[PDB]
Amino acid sequence: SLRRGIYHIENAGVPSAIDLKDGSSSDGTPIVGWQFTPDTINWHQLWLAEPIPNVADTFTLANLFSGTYMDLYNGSSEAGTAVNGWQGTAFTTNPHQLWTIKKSSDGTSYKIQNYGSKTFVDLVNGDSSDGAKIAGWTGTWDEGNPHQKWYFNRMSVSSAEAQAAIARNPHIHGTYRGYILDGEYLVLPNATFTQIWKDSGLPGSKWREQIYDCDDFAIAMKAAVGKWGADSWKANGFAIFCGVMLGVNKAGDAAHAYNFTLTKDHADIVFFEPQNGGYLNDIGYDSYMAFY
Amino acid sequence: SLRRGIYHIENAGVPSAIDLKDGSSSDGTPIVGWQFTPDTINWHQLWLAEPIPNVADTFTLANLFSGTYMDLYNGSSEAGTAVNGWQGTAFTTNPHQLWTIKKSSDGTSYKIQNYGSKTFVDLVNGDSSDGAKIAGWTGTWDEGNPHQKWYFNRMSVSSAEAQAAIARNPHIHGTYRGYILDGEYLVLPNATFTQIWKDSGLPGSKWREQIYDCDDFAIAMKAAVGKWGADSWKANGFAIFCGVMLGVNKAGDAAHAYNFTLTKDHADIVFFEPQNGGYLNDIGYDSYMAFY
Ligand SMILES: C[C@@H]1O[C@@H](O[C@@H]2[C@@H](O[C@H]3O[C@H](CO)[C@H](O)[C@H](O)[C@H]3O)[C@@H](O)[C@@H](CO)O[C@@H]2O)[C@@H](O)[C@H](O)[C@@H]1O
Ligand SMILES: C[C@@H]1O[C@@H](O[C@@H]2[C@@H](O[C@H]3O[C@H](CO)[C@H](O)[C@H](O)[C@H]3O)[C@@H](O)[C@@H](CO)O[C@@H]2O)[C@@H](O)[C@H](O)[C@@H]1O
Ligand SMILES: C[C@@H]1O[C@@H](O[C@@H]2[C@@H](O[C@H]3O[C@H](CO)[C@H](O)[C@H](O)[C@H]3O)[C@@H](O)[C@@H](CO)O[C@@H]2O)[C@@H](O)[C@H](O)[C@@H]1O
Ligand SMILES: C[C@@H]1O[C@@H](O[C@@H]2[C@@H](O[C@H]3O[C@H](CO)[C@H](O)[C@H](O)[C@H]3O)[C@@H](O)[C@@H](CO)O[C@@H]2O)[C@@H](O)[C@H](O)[C@@H]1O
Ligand SMILES: C[C@@H]1O[C@@H](O[C@@H]2[C@@H](O[C@H]3O[C@H](CO)[C@H](O)[C@H](O)[C@H]3O)[C@@H](O)[C@@H](CO)O[C@H]2O)[C@@H](O)[C@H](O)[C@@H]1O
Ligand SMILES: C[C@@H]1O[C@@H](O[C@@H]2[C@@H](O[C@H]3O[C@H](CO)[C@H](O)[C@H](O)[C@H]3O)[C@@H](O)[C@@H](CO)O[C@H]2O)[C@@H](O)[C@H](O)[C@@H]1O
Ligand SMILES: *[C@@H](C(=O)O)[C@H](O)C(=O)N[C@@H](CC(C)C)C(=O)NCCCCNC(N)=[NH2+]
Ligand SMILES: *[C@@H](C(=O)O)[C@H](O)C(=O)N[C@@H](CC(C)C)C(=O)NCCCCNC(N)=[NH2+]
Ligand SMILES: [Ca+2]
Ligand SMILES: [Ca+2]
Ligand SMILES: [Ca+2]
Ligand SMILES: [Ca+2]
Ligand SMILES: [Ca+2]
Ligand SMILES: [Ca+2]
Ligand code: NA
Ligand code: NA
Repeated sequence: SLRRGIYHIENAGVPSAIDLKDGSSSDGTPIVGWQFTPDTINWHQLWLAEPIPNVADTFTLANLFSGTYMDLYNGSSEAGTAVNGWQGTAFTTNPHQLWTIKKSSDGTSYKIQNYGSKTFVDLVNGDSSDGAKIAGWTGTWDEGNPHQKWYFNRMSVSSAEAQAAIARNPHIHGTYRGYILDGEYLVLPNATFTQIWKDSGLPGSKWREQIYDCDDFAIAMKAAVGKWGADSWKANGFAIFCGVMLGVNKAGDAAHAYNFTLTKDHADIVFFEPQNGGYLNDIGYDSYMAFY
Repeated sequence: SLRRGIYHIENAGVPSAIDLKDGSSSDGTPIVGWQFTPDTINWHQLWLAEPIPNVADTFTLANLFSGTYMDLYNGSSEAGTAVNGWQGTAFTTNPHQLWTIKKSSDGTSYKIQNYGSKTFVDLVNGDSSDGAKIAGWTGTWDEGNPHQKWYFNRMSVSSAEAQAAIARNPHIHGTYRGYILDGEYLVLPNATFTQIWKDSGLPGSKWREQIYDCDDFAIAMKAAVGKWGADSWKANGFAIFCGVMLGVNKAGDAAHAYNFTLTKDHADIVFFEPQNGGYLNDIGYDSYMAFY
């Protein structure tokens, strides 16, 4: 079954993502196909899938930027029915906003079925142009039609997935303890992680003994990413990934505070030095504590 | 022996503190007696005592605001010699800036002797008016003269002292682990702690599930206090006290993130709720983790 999380949803036949037009929170804003740039935040194209309790394989889909919900207009089962953003809530009983999402007959892409209409999210005519209509349409679970197939490319990790990534790192001290703060995390491309660092004022901050030293840079980076998350997204129910670590060197005679992020594949961590913006597979310290 | 730390230094005969006039970093700025307000940050009246290695009871005294050093002008042993702020470093060999500080014959106040001249810091004539001259003067270690006696009222804690304060709290979980970031900490009056919170923007921040929830408020408060410390003080070698805690309720079914500070007596901690500015002796959670 599809996991709770944040997805970039890409048509299987042409490289168009599901896009809430202009990111607008107005009710009735069209959801359209649109091109995308890999390894970026695609600002209007991220969707938080919230599973519904006791309704197998069925979800709301909140646009991360607008906080509004994928909605089949008036629930109609007519082919060509509008799919728009619309105000709602994560666990609504409104069928217009409830979507049964299960694997297609290719085993990798998914179909997206409205729970009330039983019709499917369809890139009309397989049109690849920017702004192409997405509609509800008649269909079947098993058929090959690529207009109705969608790759759910996962952009978040659970806390357990983050924990796993840490656990297979080679630079973890024997005394390590991790402290988990949230449940579901948007993983940032390094280009975005870097941007937040640049915009934080940290690049200009001078190292000063105790009063503005490693711990202060690492905590300030984590607070900057937290502030960015809230200021940037209107949906709730997830956090932004940015860890702090405390580590000790191999000799046991120096310790350091720094940050960490995750690889593009979500399988491994990467250290970040908030005093200079560098990313390192080996920062020269084994982590004895992390919070994230 | 006097401990490394930050002191407000108050004459024993009249309630005048040792004040670097206007907080000025100019070389030759006079150090004067001046009235003070208890339970405030007295901005021009805080002094960081750095012990010198292998020189018993002898220190530099850096003004916390200016980062300049108490200096006996040209080292003269003449009575009436100026005592001024002057550029220097924490472990200088310049005797003009080195001060042997030991208890007076009352056992509670201290005398402050220049290491090169062997003369003593003296509030001339015991003058209580704002701006009264402080000079080097002839004297003895044992005599009663209040012009040369000074109470060193300690405004910082060591990390070990902070640890002790935590350890005697009644609201510490059996699994608690603390992570110590710095060595010496300025303890803020709650009036100042509050000010930093108000100025941080946190009072206006809305609680939002995961994206701006308890952990984000607590971390943002700690980062605000860190930023305030660096922006406010020019001396190095100390930090500002502001902890983060993670805690669990008595039933074991709810957890929360918050901050903590220390009492005026430095003996106990006080919890702070960064979502509303409240101070509480009991926040309803036992801490299982802290960093500070
Ligand atoms: C059958 C109809 O269902 C609800 O109205 C839906 C709309 O529902 C959503 O928006 C309205 C405001 O327009 C409201 O906030 C509601 O809680 C939310 O779920 C929406 O799905 C539109 C477009 O497809 O269709 C309906 O107008 C409900 O509010 C109505 O009273 C009525 O029961
Ligand atoms: C090229 C074309 O592709 C398929 O038709 C799709 C449509 O497919 C869906 O709707 C049709 C009815 O119009 C039918 O219910 C089918 O099972 C269902 O998948 C639909 O995707 C539209 C809009 O994008 O485009 C095409 O018309 C195929 O069934 C046609 O025979 C034909 O090969
Ligand atoms: C004997 C004299 O000692 C030093 O000069 C001191 C001053 O020392 C402090 O300030 C100077 C700059 O004015 C410099 O930065 C130095 O490192 C610092 O310790 C100061 O104590 C004044 C006032 O009492 O007296 C002397 O001018 C040294 O720089 C001189 O070359 C010379 O050795
Ligand atoms: C009222 C006055 O108090 C004392 O004299 C202080 C001075 O005391 C210090 O300097 C004198 C020499 O002038 C002497 O060396 C003494 O041992 C030493 O403490 C000094 O504090 C000045 C400036 O503030 O004020 C007074 O003159 C006392 O010795 C006097 O006899 C007299 O009672
Ligand atoms: C916020 C905004 O994002 C970008 O424009 C979006 C646009 O973004 C997608 O399409 C562009 C090309 O038009 C690129 O492929 C991006 O990588 C995609 O993410 C769409 O989402 C449309 C329709 O909703 O809205 C635009 O605002 C970017 O071009 C803007 O400069 C800006 O950063
Ligand atoms: C930064 C500045 O601090 C205060 O003025 C200082 C002054 O502060 C002391 O004396 C005042 C009365 O003049 C109060 O008792 C304070 O509680 C003391 O800390 C002195 O340090 C003088 C001489 O260096 O400089 C002034 O700037 C305050 O009155 C100002 O408004 C301001 O906040
Ligand atoms: C880091 C820097 O600015 O380079 C700065 O030296 C610092 O604070 N170092 C601390 C450790 C960090 C907070 C992790 C430090 O060296 N502390 C002394 C020992 C305590 C940490 N080590 C262990 N294992 N407890
Ligand atoms: C706190 C709030 O905004 O009220 C928010 O619920 C939160 O993040 N709670 C977390 C705990 C904090 C990070 C301390 C939470 O409840 N986590 C679930 C359990 C993990 C924490 N408990 C223990 N002991 N590990
Ligand atoms: Ca057909
Ligand atoms: Ca949380
Ligand atoms: Ca620090
Ligand atoms: Ca005398
Ligand atoms: Ca430190
Ligand atoms: Ca959070
Ligand atoms: Na730097
Ligand atoms: Na509030």
